[PDB]
Amino acid sequence: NSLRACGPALMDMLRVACPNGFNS
Amino acid sequence: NSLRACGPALMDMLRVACPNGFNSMFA
Amino acid sequence: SLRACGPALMDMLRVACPNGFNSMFA
Amino acid sequence: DFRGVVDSCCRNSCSFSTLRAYCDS
Amino acid sequence: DFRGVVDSCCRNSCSFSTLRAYCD
Amino acid sequence: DFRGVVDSCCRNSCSFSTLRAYCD
Amino acid sequence: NVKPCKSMDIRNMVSHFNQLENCTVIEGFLLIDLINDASPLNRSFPKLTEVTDYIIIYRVTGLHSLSKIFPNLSVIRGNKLFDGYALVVYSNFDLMDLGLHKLRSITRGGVRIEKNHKLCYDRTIDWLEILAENETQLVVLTENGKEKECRLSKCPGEIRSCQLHNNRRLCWNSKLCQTKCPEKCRNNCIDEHTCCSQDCLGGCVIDKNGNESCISCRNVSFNNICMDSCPKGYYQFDSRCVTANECITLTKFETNSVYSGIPYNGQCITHCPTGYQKSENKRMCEPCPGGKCDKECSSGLIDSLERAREFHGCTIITGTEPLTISIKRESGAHVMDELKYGLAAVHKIQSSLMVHLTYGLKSLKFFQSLTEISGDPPMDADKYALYVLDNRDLDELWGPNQTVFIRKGGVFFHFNPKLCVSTINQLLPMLASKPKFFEKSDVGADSNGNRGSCGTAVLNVTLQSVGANSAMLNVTTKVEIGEPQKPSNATIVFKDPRAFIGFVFYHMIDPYGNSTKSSDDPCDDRWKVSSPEKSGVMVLSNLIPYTNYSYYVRTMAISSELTNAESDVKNFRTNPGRPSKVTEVVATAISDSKINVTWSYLDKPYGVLTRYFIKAKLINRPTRNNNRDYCTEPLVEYDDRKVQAGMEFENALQNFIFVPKDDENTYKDEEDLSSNKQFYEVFAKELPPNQTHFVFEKLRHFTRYAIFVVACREEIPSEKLRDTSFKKSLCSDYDTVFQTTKRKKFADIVMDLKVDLEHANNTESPVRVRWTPPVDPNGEIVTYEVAYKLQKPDQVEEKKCIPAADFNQTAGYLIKLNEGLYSFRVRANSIAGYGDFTEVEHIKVEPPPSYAK
Amino acid sequence: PTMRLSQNVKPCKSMDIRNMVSHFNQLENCTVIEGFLLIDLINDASPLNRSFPKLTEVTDYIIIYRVTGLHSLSKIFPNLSVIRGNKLFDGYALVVYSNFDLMDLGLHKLRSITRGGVRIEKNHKLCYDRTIDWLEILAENETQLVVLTENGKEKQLHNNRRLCWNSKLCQTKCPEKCRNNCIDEHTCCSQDCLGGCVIDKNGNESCISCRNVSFNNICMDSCPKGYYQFDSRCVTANECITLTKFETNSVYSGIPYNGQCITHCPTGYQKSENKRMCEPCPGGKCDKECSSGLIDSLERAREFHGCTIITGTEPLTISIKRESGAHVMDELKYGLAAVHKIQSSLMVHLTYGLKSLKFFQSLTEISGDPPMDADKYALYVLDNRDLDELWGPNQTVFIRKGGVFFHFNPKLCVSTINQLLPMLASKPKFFEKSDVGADSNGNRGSCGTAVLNVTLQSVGANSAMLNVTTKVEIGEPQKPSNATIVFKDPRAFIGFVFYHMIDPYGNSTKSSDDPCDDRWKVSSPEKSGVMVLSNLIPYTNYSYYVRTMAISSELTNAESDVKNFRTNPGRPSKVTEVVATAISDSKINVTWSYLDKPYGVLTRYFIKAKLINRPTRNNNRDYCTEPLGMEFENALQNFIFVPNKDDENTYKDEEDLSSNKQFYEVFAKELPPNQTHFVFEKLRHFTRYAIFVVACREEIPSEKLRDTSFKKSLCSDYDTVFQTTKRKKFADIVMDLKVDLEHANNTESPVRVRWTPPVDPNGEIVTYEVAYKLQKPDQVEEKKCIPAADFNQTAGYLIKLNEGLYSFRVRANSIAGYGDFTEVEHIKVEPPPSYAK
Repeated sequence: NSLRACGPALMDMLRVACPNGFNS
Repeated sequence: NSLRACGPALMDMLRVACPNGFNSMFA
Repeated sequence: SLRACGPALMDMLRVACPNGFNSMFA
Repeated sequence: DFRGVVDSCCRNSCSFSTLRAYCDS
Repeated sequence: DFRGVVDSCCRNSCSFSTLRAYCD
Repeated sequence: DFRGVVDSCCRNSCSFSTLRAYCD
Repeated sequence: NVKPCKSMDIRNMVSHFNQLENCTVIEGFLLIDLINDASPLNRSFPKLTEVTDYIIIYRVTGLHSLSKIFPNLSVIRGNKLFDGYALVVYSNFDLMDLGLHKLRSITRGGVRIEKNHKLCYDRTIDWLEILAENETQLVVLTENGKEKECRLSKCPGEIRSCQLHNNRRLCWNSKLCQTKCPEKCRNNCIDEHTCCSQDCLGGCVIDKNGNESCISCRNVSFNNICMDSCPKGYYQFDSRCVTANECITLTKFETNSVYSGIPYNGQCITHCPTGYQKSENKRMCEPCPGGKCDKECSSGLIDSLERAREFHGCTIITGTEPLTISIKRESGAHVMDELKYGLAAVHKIQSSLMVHLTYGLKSLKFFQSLTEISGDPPMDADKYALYVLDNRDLDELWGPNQTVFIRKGGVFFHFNPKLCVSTINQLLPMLASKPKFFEKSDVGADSNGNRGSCGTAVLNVTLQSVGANSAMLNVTTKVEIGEPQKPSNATIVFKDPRAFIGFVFYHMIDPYGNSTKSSDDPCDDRWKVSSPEKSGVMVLSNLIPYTNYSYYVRTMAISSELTNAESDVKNFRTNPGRPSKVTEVVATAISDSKINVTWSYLDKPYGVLTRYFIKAKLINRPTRNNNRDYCTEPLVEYDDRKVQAGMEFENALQNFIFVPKDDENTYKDEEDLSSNKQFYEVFAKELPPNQTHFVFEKLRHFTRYAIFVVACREEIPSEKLRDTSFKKSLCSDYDTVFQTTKRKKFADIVMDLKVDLEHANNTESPVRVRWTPPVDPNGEIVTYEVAYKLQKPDQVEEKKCIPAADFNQTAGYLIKLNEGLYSFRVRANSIAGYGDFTEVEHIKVEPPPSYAK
Repeated sequence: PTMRLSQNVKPCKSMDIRNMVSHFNQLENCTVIEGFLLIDLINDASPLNRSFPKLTEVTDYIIIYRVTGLHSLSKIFPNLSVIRGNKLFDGYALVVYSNFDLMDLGLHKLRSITRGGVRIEKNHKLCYDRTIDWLEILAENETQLVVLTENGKEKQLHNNRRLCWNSKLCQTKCPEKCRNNCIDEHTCCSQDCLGGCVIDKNGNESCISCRNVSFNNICMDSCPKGYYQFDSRCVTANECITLTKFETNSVYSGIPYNGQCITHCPTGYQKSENKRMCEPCPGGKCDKECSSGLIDSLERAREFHGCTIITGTEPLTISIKRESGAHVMDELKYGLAAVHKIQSSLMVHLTYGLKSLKFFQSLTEISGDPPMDADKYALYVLDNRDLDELWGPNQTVFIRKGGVFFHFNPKLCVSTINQLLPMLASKPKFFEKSDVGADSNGNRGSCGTAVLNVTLQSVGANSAMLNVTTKVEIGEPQKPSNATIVFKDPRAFIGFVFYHMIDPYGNSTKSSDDPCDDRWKVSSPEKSGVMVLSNLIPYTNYSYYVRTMAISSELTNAESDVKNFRTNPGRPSKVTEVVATAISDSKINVTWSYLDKPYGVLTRYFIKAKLINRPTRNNNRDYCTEPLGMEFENALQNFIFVPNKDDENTYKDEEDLSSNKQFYEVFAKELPPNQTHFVFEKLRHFTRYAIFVVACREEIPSEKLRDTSFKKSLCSDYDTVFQTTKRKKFADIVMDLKVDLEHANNTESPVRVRWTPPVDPNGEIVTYEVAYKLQKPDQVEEKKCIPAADFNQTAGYLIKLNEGLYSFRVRANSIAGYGDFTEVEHIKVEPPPSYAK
């Protein structure tokens, strides 16, 4: 089911799906 | 599961539904 | 003839008999 | 068997002459 | 009178597998 | 990179595999 | 020369864009769709001059100009329209030049170039030259530039090439202006001055000498010959002619479905005309053999609505294997909508019909035209023509007065828990064997309807009383609880007094009364529903006054009692009660005498409004704390689970034991003049309920009035004589509005102003000023201000403030002056404000006398 | 060592007290009832002359039925201390049914009900029945079997509950070690007592009833040798053969056998010819044959005890309609466990509370000699609301004729019915489609299932990722083993489906197949078995679970348990009720509240005020004159898609004074989380402030480490409450007011006025108003308005007056309004000369 977020909600879900982190 | 999508919110969901394209009339 | 059940049967027996209603050991 | 008012009457459709058989005292 | 998502999923609800029927 | 999410799949909807692909 | 392409469906893999090459005519329409990035298009297609049908450009991105794709576009004929439009250019966010500069004729239908946020230069083309003149209502252009500019882009030559046109300029972009052809041209020619010959369409090209050839030519083309009409044996197809057999090679695409070309009447046509059908050799048209034409389709599984759609417009369903309605998805109420779409046109299921595991499906009503199940190869060794199994929610078969003759094999019905056996027994007249009954082996008596509301009797319910906010519903039917007496008129008898839990009353607000009883869908919760009430009298409550309500009743019984009864839906209306407060009451002072009051009855009436009652009450004049003196400033189910447990316990027990503020009374027209006959102290009028403005008159100058507005409704016949009206309530509540009227002009003039000297012997002259207090002031007098001035230049006019508490007891204020001639004038000050002075009085003050001459 | 019973036991038979109150003499001097006690159809008990303090106990059950004129059972039973329940009526031990006058129960002395349960029903006047903790009087696990319905309720207080037998007496608890055996809430007693014990004046102690048996009225765990147990007490053989129980509308003698006084010889034994004894059945097993008939109750199933063949053409119909049914399996064992074959069909119809047919412990064959239902069916199983398994593990029940029929058994799954396939005479591969409804059976039961573990990989504030850490295998790639679950066909498994909902209490039941039970949000299938949730509310408990989705050809289910997680706190909502009211020229009280949800723990509010510049007197205002459509989009898609204000970086404790240090230009303070008001002080007078209250929440370690990558903020938005401090009185007073007369020889005196402009007015000076008053009577004060700029740069003004004593005053009119008038200045103007003098 397609995700949709922007700004700090987007950063929150990238920090969600990436427990091993993501390049800034 | 409560899609209800319409207009651009449907286009943005069909492109959410596959990475490949769609249209295949007479092909 | 009669098909009282449940409270209908309690009501038919209790109303349609005298103070005599004896059963067990008698 | 059949030894009670709920079998004889109710689902057994007793006659009143049967129903008095429990009162006889 | 069409088969297509604009009455499959806009005029009422649908399941996502219906959208997947349009993909190639 | 926040560049890639703000530029793609913020004005569009991310798949789960798409969002996972921004994890390192 | 004029090599064609069929319709095109261009796609984001731009290698699909290469389909356009080496054909100048699209023999159908152009779709360009969802190219996510068209930037890899190094090509261009100037070979493309013409499209027969229409252009759609939809959500192309990575594309900047249509000149990039197909710049030589010269004619769109519109031999079809998309929804009336020949040219749709929709939501192309990157599209920024509509570089169709050579486009001359859109020969039919409209144009819709919209939501292209980067496409400036849209109204900058006079599309009305390009269309046919009748179509000039069909140009639509919107959302071309939400935020991109505030009129910052500009045409060629113009200062924020071509002359001025429409008092602006006509512009494809910042570079190009709209090509013309003379007024006696008609967009078939390609310079501003000298059109082509009138056989052409779009434009012509002139050879290196002066031989002129069409780009496109109007009526038809064959061998590139500009022609009036195709010769015998050449069949017209939108632009060119074809041979007879070539017509069958052609296609046109409609309704997401293919059609071949059929050569008829000297044309290729996609459909034979109404009342004809495609010939067996697929190359000719013939009359419908029955006089009606009937699309014939193949039988198969229908597992989903998206599959069911494939049968749309089918009329005969054929093949050795059963049409199998198996909507296992618990889809709910839209299942019938897409199934009706798919199958409602069927006349004849040759294959036999199966209905298996389907959850959502309520009925077979969707076969709205089914009349035969020929059963040529029935299911299960020809045994069954109609097989209906496991359908959890199925509870009705065909439509009312629907007949469906079944020729071969029986009907098999099992595990349809809501399909009543007495409904299956409506099929008995429909089998060819016309059989007397269905065996246990065909129609399982315990397998069907063991949860249907089968055998429902009809209750009669009556509205035995009503209020404004309540109602009494009484079930009049002789529902007998416990076994009957044999002669009794018992309509339904619950053979066990406790199997009947109670009557359940349903009601809803429904102004139209066209509502119908709740389906078993728990999402159908339109109805308020009571607890079960065993008395059968339910006092409905908290109803909205004067509202149309609908109600119905069903008997609720334990799940294993098959006796049940259910009313029709019945309609009633609550009493009108008290009408809501009138609103927007605003009072505005016109003058010292008049008020305009405005209101409007926004909140709903109950019943019919009969009067607005307007009442004005004169408040007392104001009064102010003169001790706080202000000379300084006067200025202005468990019902089954636990019940059944109770039943079988009590049976076991019994087998063991017995072993042998103005009340609206007052709202009446009035006038109450004050004793002086000059003004009202109360005024009231029962205005017609059509009026919402009132003008008062003869109000007391400078005073506050309280204003009511009241809306009243007619009294109900039971109220006017059975209540004795004592509950009243015919009239709304009200809010006391206020307004202060206005000051009467000059009303504060002090009258009878006189000035004299006293004769008592004096050294400083005792000037006495006399007056009468104002007879009818704008309220209580604060002070009198006397202004006086020695009558020469360079004199200021003096002023004295004299409290009204002084002047009566003085009977004349006394001022000291010396030699001179003085102006005098006076005004009163009310607590309403300063007055206006009298005209100037004068006094000659004589000098201090002296005797030393 | 050992203790006596209290008093001494006089036994009584299974009394029935019927119609007449003079029948209560049957209880006269009864210490114990050696069977049931039935009291019923006394149509007025008010003539009851005696309560019976000797009825310490009943061995079986108490039934009080239709009795009326009886206001409390304490008026019969002072000391009914235990119901032993060695037999149970339908499984109930106490029945109190339709006793219209029984407003009070009164069994204060009741300490144990030792088997079965209680049904108190239709006592429309009874009250407080709802209060007593029946689950504390009852046996340790029968807590399903207490039922309380249609009782009026007049519609220690241990652990805040009023466990009291109406107004007067409260039901005792006992402590954990002596439940149902304490004499008082302090005092446990010896385990050989049951139902409590009495301690005499001396400290000798006596059981009210023995936990097992008694001899010589002394409690002991088993009889002495030479005697036989009989419920309450040991007896001789010569007693036992005379002692009796009433059962099945029949009297049975005792048989003294194997240490017990048994009414029926145990399995493999049958009565001796003289009935005094038991001896083996012929060949060691008996062959009791019984007629088939409707089992409507457990009390009717009693009638089958010791049957072994069930016979006769009626189908044996189990139709027990108990609810919950803690006893259903036990009494059905007692009834039919000895049945080894059924000659007719078996039918089990409209049952409730019947979990399983495991009570047919010995059943081996359904001969179906006459079948039923057009003779088509032999094991017919319809509408059972609780039936969920058939026979015992490895039990077989051969069926000689007819099919099965299974319908509407919502909790019995088809995989369990299919175990019968190896038991039909035809040994078929399948049932005919008339005979097992595929959707009717098991649609509420956990079918062919294996558990999925689900692991929550990460919690975010608005998102979380769930990974199905249980494996799945598809097909037989490399011939797998220990797959945990297998799908035989790659087409069949469509994927995992994820369910979640907001669930604060974390106890929601799984999503039912009801069409409008939509409590749960539900994903689309995700074949990888990992899903990232979105649009979660912060700090909110979300419940979630997973199930496998497969096509309808595949019966393989697998579901997780319901599990739960709380989202991270995220960001608090804006403050509420923030309004600023000036109390004084330098002080503002600020209200606020926090009635919107915090999304975590608020640690402190931050309250700040910013001074704003005083208003400007515009040139546009006259100083003295004006004093203080989509249808096409839908169509086009159908044609195309052919199916195939500044941020927390500024927030800190801060203080900054005016250049003159007289007022705060900025003030900000951090406050305890209970503080919901603040008063600013030393503010500037008549000057606008912006104000905001911003709440901040508890910082969390991963959040503050995560924040290092994406700069989130802990604190709510502004809603700046712009308003002005009050006017400072006196400040606009014109000062150093002076009036002089110039000696320029005008015919009217050029009066000069001067003053110091105010030290620090309430905002800008708009105009000066000069006032003068000839001190005669007959005069009033007159007023001249002058623009402020025309005076300030002039520092003087000239007014022309004629002779007399004039009072003079001046005030400013700032934008704050008129200031005070000055103290009254004076001038004594003198007349111009007349040259005749």
